Amino acid sequence: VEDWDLVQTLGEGAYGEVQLAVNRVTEEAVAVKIVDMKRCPENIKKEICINKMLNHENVVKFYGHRREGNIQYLFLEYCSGGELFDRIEPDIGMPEPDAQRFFHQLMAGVVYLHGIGITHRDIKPENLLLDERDNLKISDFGLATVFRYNNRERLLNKMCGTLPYVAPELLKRREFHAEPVDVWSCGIVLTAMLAGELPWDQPSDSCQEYSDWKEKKTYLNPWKKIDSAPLALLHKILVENPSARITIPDIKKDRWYNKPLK
Ligand SMILES: COc1cc(-c2ccc3c(-c4nc5ccccc5[nH]4)n[nH]c3c2)ccc1O
Repeated sequence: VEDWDLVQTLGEGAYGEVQLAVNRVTEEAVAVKIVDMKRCPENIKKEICINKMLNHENVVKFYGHRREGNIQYLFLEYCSGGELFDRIEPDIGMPEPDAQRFFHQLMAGVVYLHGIGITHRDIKPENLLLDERDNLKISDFGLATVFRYNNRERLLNKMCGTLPYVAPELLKRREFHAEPVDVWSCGIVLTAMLAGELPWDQPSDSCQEYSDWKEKKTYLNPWKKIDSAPLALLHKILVENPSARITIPDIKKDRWYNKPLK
């Protein structure tokens, strides 16, 4: 019951590759991430550490790890649904009720992380997975880190993530709060699900489409495909001042978030 077969590649990233593994006797399917420390022994130990803490229905499950010399194995829940990236149709997105359900489950997963004192740092559709029942789970904690410990919040100074998803403070400030950055990225993921495109390459004032958003020109692409209710929330998430920006408990009170659709 503990010997597996590497059936197929699933995601060939930088650190290595996620492979599908089927057990020979039970037929049990698991996802194994293969990280070679020779071809980083630091940011791999943090991923394992963080994973062992995590237990939640919107987070991809961690089963254990084997060491086999330098080949590190990450035994993780497999999601047969794939990446949410592949459910976004380019230039159109997806039906609004689907977007709302995936956004609820994303919020739930993120409240949980923010609750355990951890921040993901790289929320995007490629890091969001659907299982068999089409429920969304947050995957890839390779950039994740602790921002509260012993009930003391620590500010971040490392720049990381993916540029079209990254919050503007992360470019501007030397130090910043973790949670607002996560919130911002979820709001980009929403734009993605509802329009089928990203609003900008980065939120820098040297980016036209971002300047157009601060100027409230919601008469252009991205925003004119959205719809006034979900757009009203995006107005509260994609705020340049991290302190003014809506928090999660307040996203849960939002008109579109509580509108029946699905
Ligand atoms: C929860 O922590 C992690 C999860 C993953 C991870 C990445 C990908 C998958 C997959 C997966 N299922 C797929 C189906 C189709 C295409 C690609 C897929 N990747 N299932 N489970 C995963 C788990 C990787 C690193 C982590 O630190």
